[PDB]
Amino acid sequence: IEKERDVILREMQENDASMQNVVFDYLHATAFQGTPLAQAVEGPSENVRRLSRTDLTDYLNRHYKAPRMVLAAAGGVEHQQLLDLAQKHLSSVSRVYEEDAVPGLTPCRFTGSEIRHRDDALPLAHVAIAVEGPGWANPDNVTLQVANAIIGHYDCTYGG
Amino acid sequence: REFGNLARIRHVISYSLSPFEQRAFPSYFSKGIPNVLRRTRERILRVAPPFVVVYLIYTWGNQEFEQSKRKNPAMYE
Repeated sequence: IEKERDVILREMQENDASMQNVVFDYLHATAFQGTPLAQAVEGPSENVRRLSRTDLTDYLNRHYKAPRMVLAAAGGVEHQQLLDLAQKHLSSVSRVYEEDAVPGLTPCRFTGSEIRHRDDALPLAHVAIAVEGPGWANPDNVTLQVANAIIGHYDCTYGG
Repeated sequence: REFGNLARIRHVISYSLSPFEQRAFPSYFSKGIPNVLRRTRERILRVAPPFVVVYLIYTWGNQEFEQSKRKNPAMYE
């Protein structure tokens, strides 16, 4: 745990050494502020330093339940063999919440806002502008992907 | 000249929200009144003494002018 704490601090330094991930996290923070969607995946450095084994075990016993897990195989895999292997090894993961309490996902409020991290020593500027998306199961996702395909993407190495 | 090369600013993060998300008059009185009396108290002792001595000179000049137009009681005879 201590060695991986050193490793995750070093990888946090490598992550904010990169620049598009910083704008990614800033955009999520300013978009979903006040909600659990603003906070980053790797978390803050104070949480890195104060996280202990008891909280990790609580998270593992709280969010690694069977009905929120998918064992997905693709390629040269035979479905009955995969099913009996899951029955042999991976059956009965927890099956119990040990409190009769399943956590729920509250809706996240999107706030129109802006965050500006000015640091002029960097040679290039990264700007991300977004609006609220529809969701995973919304039928308009395909249409919005069509519009994003129309607008597109480009970098300085494209030969078009 | 234009935006882009006005100043060199580093490590400064600005957070702002949309005008439609926030209010145009957020606590306009409960915070406006302490603010306006704060500003009045801070800048009241540099304007009020000159203005009140202007008022005193104005009323003294008017009073002395009216006594100047008043009759002299020296010349009874």
